Amino acid sequence: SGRENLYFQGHMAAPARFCVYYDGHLPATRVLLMYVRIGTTATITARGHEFEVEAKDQNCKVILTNGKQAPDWLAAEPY
Repeated sequence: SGRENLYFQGHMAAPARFCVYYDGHLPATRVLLMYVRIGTTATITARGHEFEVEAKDQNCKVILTNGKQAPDWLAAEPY
């Protein structure tokens, strides 16, 4: 916009505040695992595996603490 001196302010704090993890990607068959607070890490335990995940994004893009991406069967929906 050229020199339009808008005072920048990202006034939002995400519409999602939790993430709902499920076992399965299919919207009917996906089994509720647990809710995770966006802004924190959580250990999901499924299939005998522990997944330390970080709910970092409002899209509930699940990235694990070592930089791993989540299994395809591990679903997360923005809550």
